[PDB]
Order: sequence, then C-alpha cells, then structure tokens
Amino acid sequence: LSTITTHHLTVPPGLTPEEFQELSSSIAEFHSYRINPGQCSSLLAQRIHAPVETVWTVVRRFDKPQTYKHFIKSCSVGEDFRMTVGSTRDVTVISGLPAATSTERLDILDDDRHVTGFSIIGGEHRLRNYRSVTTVHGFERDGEIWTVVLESYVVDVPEGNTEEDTRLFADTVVKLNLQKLASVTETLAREA
Repeated sequence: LSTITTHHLTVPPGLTPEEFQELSSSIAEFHSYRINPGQCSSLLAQRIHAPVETVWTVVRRFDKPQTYKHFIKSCSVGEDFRMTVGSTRDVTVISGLPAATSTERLDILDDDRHVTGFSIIGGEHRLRNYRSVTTVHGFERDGEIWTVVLESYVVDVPEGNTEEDTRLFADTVVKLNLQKLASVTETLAREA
C-alpha cells in the first residue's frame, strides 16, 4: 500500500555524513512524504559558501523562482501579491513543447526556521501533483561558515513512464537549480 519516505535514514549525495547527522531531525520533520504506488520522491542537497540569511533571501522569493531556477520563461503573480501561504504564481516553463504554464501554490513559509514549500496544482503534465519543500541550514567549523540547502519533492509518475525516468528528470532539474542557487548566492555573499 502506501508508505513513508526514508530520506532521513540515508545520506543524500552532496552531503557529508557529519552534515547528515546534524540534519536528520529536520529531514524527518520537513522532508517526509506519504508515498503511494505510482509516485516517487527524492531529497537533494547542495552546500553553499554563503551565510544562511543570504541564501534564504533568494529561496523565500516565491514570486521570483527564476532567480535560481532554470527553464523558466516567465513567472507572474497577482496584482496584489503578498508573500503569504496560499498565494499562487503562474510559471511558464521551457520544455520544447507548446505553451505550458504551471500554477503553483505557496504551502509553507517559515522565516524563522528557513522552510518553504510549494505544490503544482495545475498545468504541468510531466510533474503532476508535484509537491516540494526547501530548507536552509547553517554550519560552522573554526569560524568558517557555510550553508546546506535541502530540497525534496514527491510527484506522480505518468502512465507509460517508469519511476526511474520521472525521478531522473526531476532530480536533474532540482540538482541544476541548486547549482544555480549556489552560484547566485555565493556571488551575493562575496559582493555583499
């Protein structure tokens, strides 16, 4: 039947085991999903040599996902958009297919714990019922500071597709977006 994801029991690539042990509780708390047959779920991680709040400034910017994500043609919010849970954005994706805009809802926004998350509620065929959470975490050793970003999702696997071909696609996109997040925020940090 349905199960629970095991992201909090395994070290994700791009994380050290020591980083993992520090984050195990947060992964259980924020990066766990109810998972059914015909769905898949992944957790990706990215180390960033930038202060937590610098990275969080970009991660929390729900109206501008193109600031760190690839393959966004445009993103539009309401005329009276405010950064609140329940708010929505229309994201036009670059796919090589005809005009495809996904409507995405802001599910979580916690400025104190540095957690946010969203779901695709319509307009996406490759990633139906995609739901995702991003968390940001500070680390220190001997005065040296860095940040880890964790991003997970759950999503339906389309009929005809294997779990592997949905997972590889969604993983690749998150991984590339986290690389861009790191580039952008490290640039922000060093030029701050």
